[PDB]
Amino acid sequence: SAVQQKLAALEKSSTGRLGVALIDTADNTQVLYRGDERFPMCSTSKVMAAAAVLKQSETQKQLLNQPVEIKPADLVNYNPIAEKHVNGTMTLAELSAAALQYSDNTAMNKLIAQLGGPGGVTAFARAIGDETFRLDRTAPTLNTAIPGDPRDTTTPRAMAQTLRQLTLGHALGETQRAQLVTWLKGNTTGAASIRAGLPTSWTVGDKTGSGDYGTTNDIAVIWPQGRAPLVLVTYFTQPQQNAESRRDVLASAARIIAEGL
Ligand SMILES: *C(=O)[C@@H](NC(=O)/C(=N\OC(C)(C)C(=O)O)c1csc(N)n1)[C@@H]1N=C(C(=O)O)C(=C)CS1
Repeated sequence: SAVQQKLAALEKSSTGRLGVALIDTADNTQVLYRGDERFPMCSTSKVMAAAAVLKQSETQKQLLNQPVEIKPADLVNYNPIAEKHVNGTMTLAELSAAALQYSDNTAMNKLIAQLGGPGGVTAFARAIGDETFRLDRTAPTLNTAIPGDPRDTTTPRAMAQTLRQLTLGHALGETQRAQLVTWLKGNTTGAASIRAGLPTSWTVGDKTGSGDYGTTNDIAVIWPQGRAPLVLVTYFTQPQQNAESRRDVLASAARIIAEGL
């Protein structure tokens, strides 16, 4: 397709490896670029952990209101919210919001721990039919993004399908699904990524990620005007370990999609 050709041109010009999956829910068509290759998720994996905790809350009724102690040993590399509550508590709802909306890595580790470790996050993915996602490490090391390493990876196609099931489909109960969508719409870290390639009148929920190798990721549910919602995954990684982040490349991928489909 013409969109695939433009994504290939974008990838070649940008000097990296680009993975894109678009689902258009108006007609369930899919546009993929390297859609079945594995990419490091980086912090985009926080969506799966938050969703798995919401799933737990369907049977543990007010689990989201439970206080969780934040201890010094919990702090990692980037903890903009949790660092204000060390030797205190945050609820699981507060940890989920911090993880999703600020990409707080300590908050993510509390979610992972609440699920029984990275294997528990992966088990949730399997339970909703995602056979591709794998979470193998906690924060911060899940973001190393070393080429050739299959840990903490998924494919664009699998992640787009899962994000659709979580936000638009039936993987979560109605209250939980609404809560996930509210959290994603409130993300603070995505203004330069997929959102920057879309008209400002469209509504977006997204979760970013970044890591070594200039890895720059974003996954989004988009509610345009005038048409049904879209699900878009954009993953990008580069050959040099200390390559600079390219959020603008993701914005350009989103613009190609939003103009071409
Ligand atoms: C999610 O992807 C998280 N990423 C990281 O913790 C790591 N790096 O983030 C960047 C911004 C690239 C950094 O230079 O520190 C990381 C862990 S281990 C390793 N070798 N790199 C958080 N989420 C993002 C995001 O893109 O949403 C951030 C900007 C903060 S960290």
